[PDB]
Amino acid sequence: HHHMSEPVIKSLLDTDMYKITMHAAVFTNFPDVTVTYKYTNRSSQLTFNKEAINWLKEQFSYLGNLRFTEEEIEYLKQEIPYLPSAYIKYISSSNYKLHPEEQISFTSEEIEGKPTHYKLKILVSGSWKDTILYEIPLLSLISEAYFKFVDIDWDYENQLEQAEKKAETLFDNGIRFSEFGTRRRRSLKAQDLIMQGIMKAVNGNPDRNKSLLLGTSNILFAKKYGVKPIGTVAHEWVMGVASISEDYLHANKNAMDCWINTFGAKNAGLALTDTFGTDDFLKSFRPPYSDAYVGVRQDSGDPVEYTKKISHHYHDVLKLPKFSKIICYSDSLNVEKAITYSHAAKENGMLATFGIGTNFTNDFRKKSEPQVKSEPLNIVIKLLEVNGNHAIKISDNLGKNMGDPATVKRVKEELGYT
Ligand SMILES: [Cl-]
Repeated sequence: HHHMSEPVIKSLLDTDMYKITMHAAVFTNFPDVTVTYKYTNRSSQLTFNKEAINWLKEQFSYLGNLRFTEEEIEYLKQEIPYLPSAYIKYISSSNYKLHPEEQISFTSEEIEGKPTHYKLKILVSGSWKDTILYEIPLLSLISEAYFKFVDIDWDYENQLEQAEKKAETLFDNGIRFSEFGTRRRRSLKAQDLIMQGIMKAVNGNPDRNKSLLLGTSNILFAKKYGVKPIGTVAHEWVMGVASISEDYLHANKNAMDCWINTFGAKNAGLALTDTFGTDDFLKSFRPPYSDAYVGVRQDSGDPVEYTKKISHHYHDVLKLPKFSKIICYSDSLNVEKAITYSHAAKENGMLATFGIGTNFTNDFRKKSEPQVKSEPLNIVIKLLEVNGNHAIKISDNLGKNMGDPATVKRVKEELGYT
């Protein structure tokens, strides 16, 4: 007889802070809009078994049992005080919950020519306010499933020490960074152990190191370890804003307006510039917008080239003093890259911060072959459709786009790239 598994996702705060701020933004501005997200496994030679699938089915259902506790809501009000009152009331209500049975469509398919091996098919669809939170916990669960049931050639030895060493190097180089690895963690336990390592590093020289650790994107771990939760706007914000009525020409400005009108200009945070290409973004990035945002988040393309472009914009076009604004580098970082990019930022008169994700929470060697990498699962859950319209991303890697090709072509034309 089957015994029910212990739920892995024990809190609606076991997620990235950007999910909650998006949730507040979507609730506030677009409570009616409907969306679909889609899972994609970019590592398609990595496959699933029946055991993993059955555990996933169970774990997904448990998401429907979660509620924000009193202490959790208090934590949100304290650390994210600019969340609107009405949003807090909405998530505080006894009416609030996730409905995975209605929102998640999870099937699996035996792979042609690979019997006993399966690919996952996952669509998450419904009102945007009902669907926005699933991305992170679903990814966190799928990764955990894969390393629990499919690839077990690995263990936890030296995970804390490895994270500690990374953190110590970063701190010696005066690097201001946050942990950002929730979505691709090998397991909840893996992320907890790396949090332990980072804090062990901090507490070796807290007078110096406390101010270098910005915090973690994971609100639950921020709460647990007594550090700040860290978040920015995500791509899905301007993608949704554009797709609602397919006004791409004004989407960057409309998205900033809406963000600012929701949280307040002072709480605008870092701007994500590359969604429809950084050039389009820059056309509207002047006062008051460029004064409200405290900087920009770099998420694609060549980081050094990005840094030069942004520096010229701020210092030459906008006539701001050097070191007025931040670039946050967040695309597949490791310690050596963070150091290199910190140099480029300094050279170009920019303050630098870093979000370090998968390298923290999914850096494992094989147990069988300790010199060989145990590869992470390269999975995403991406916004696909909004009110029936295609959702797309251009990025700054200009021929590496996301979404319906015809739409991407049409948009590049409308925005003057082509
Ligand atoms: Cl898959």
